[PDB]
Amino acid sequence: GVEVIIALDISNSMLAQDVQPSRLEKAKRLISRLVDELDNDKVGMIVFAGDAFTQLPITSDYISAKMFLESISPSLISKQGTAIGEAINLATRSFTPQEGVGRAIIVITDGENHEGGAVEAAKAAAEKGIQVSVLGVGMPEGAPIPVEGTNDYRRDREGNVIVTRLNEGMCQEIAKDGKGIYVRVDNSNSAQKAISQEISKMAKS
Amino acid sequence: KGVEVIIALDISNSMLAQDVQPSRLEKAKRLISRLVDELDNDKVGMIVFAGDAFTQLPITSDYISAKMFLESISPSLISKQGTAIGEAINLATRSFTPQEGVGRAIIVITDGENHEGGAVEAAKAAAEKGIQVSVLGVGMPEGAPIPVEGTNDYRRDREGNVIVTRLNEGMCQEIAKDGKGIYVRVDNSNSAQKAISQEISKMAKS
Ligand SMILES: [Cl-]
Ligand SMILES: [Cl-]
Ligand SMILES: [Cl-]
Ligand SMILES: [Cl-]
Ligand SMILES: [Cl-]
Ligand SMILES: [Cl-]
Ligand SMILES: [Cl-]
Ligand SMILES: [Cl-]
Ligand SMILES: [Cl-]
Ligand SMILES: [Mg+2]
Ligand SMILES: [Mg+2]
Repeated sequence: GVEVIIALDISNSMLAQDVQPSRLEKAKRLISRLVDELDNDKVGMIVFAGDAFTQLPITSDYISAKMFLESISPSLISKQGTAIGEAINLATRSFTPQEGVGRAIIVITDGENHEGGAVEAAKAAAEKGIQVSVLGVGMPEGAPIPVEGTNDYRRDREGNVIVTRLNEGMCQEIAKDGKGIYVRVDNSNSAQKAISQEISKMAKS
Repeated sequence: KGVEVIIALDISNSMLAQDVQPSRLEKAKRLISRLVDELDNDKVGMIVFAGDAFTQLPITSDYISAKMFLESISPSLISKQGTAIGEAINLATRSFTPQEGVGRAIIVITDGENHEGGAVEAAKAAAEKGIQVSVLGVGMPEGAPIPVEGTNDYRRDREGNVIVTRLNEGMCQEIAKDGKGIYVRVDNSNSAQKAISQEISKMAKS
C-alpha cells in the first residue's frame, strides 16, 4: 500500500480550453480515474494558486475523495500566482507517520510563471523518500482564458488579453529533481495511464 | 425623397472575433437587415472587402433580395487578407446611379484595424461628390482573440501566436469626419443601428 498526494493548480490559467473541456476539468477527470486504479492505498489533495491548502486530507475513503474532487474550482483561492514550492512543501508534511510506505506527490499544473522554489521543494521531498512527478496540462503555443459569465477573456493588469502557455521546461526540472516522472497531459488517456503505472510500480518496490 | 445607401462591409478574419454578439460580422449583418427594414423609397447596395473589395449587391430597391444577399456573406468570399477600406469607398462612389439631386451615403462597417492608408483620402473624395461617408466601428478597442469554427482553438499568426484584434476607433473616426458622416461604435444594443437609420432619415428629409 502507498500514499499519493495530488497538488492541483487551480489558478485562473487552468480555465484555458487548449485541452478539453478545460485544463482544470481534464485534470479532475484524470485524478478521478487515477483514484479508480488505486487498491489499498491512501490519497490526499492540495490545491494551489498564490497560496496552497489541503483540499482533501490523506484518506482511504475513495468515495469521499471523488466528491471533494468534483467541488474544486479556482474560487477556492483568491490569491493568484503559481506557488508550486509551497504546495510541494505542504504535501510532504501531509503524509502519515508510517514508515516503509511508498509516497508520491503528483503536481498537476501548466507550470506557468512560477517565481522560484519548486525545484528546491522537490529536492527536499525526494530526500525524504517521496517521489515528485509532474503532469503538464496545456500546450506551449498558448491559449486565452474564457470568462464564464461574459463574452470576454481574462485580462492582465494593463487590460490586455492573457495568453497562457504550458511551461514544459519548468515541469521537467521539478520532476527530475523530485525523482518522479514528467508527462504532458493531452486529450488522450496517455497521461493518466503513465502516472497510474508509476504509482503501481512504486507499490511493488 | 429617396436616397441611395451603399454598405461597405469588412469581411476579413478579424470580423469573426466574438467580442460583440454573436460575432462582429454576424452583428453587422443583423444591423444591416434592420437598416434595410427602415428604408422606404430608397436604394441599397453592398460591397464586401478584405484585402480586395467587390460588389456583393448592386444598388437596388429590391429589399427582399437585399436581405437574402446579406445571408450569404462570409469571409470565404475573399481569400486575400487586408483592410482595404479605401478601395471599398472608391468602388462605392462608382456604384451610385448617375442621377443628380439625390442624397447618397456610404456606410463602412469595420473594426478599422491595420488599414495601410487611402481610406481618409477616399472618404474626402466621396464627400466632394456630395456622398456622406459614415463608419460603424465594431469590436472592443481592448482586443479579442478570433475563435476557429468547430474547434476550441483560435486564429494564430505565422509564428504560432494567438491573434488579438482591436477596434481602431481613431481610424474609424478620421474616415467619418473627412467623409462628412457620423462615427458610431457598435455594441450589443440597437444603439448603432438606430443612430445610422436616423442619419439616413435626416439625409432624406434635407
Ligand atoms: Cl484522463
Ligand atoms: Cl512556491
Ligand atoms: Cl524553482
Ligand atoms: Cl493585446
Ligand atoms: Cl487573421
Ligand atoms: Cl442592431
Ligand atoms: Cl484601401
Ligand atoms: Cl488613411
Ligand atoms: Cl502569444
Ligand atoms: Mg496559472
Ligand atoms: Mg481585419
